[PDB]
Amino acid sequence: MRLTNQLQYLQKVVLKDLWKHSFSWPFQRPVDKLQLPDYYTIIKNPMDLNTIKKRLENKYYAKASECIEDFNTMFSNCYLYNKPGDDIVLMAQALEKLFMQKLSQMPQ
Repeated sequence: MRLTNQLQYLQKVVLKDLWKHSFSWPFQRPVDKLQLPDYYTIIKNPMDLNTIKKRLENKYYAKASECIEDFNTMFSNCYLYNKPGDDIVLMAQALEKLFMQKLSQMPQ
């Protein structure tokens, strides 16, 4: 179709941009007038931006590709266990477009 640089771009640029986006709150913990069904929709995804942020702070990833797998896990779980029209899905989709744009610009 260098490891420190990749991981540093993922932390300081990619994650930063998602973290600060206005739709990232369903993908963060804690969740801060939310209805209870919607609270469950958010928290039933076992991957979130917090987990990725901590792994990046604590040198958890041996490869940048392992970081990308966590991101995939997060988006994938959203799409799998919610319906295509759902708010959480459309929000995940906008974050995912931002993620893929920024990933595309990562130095190679």
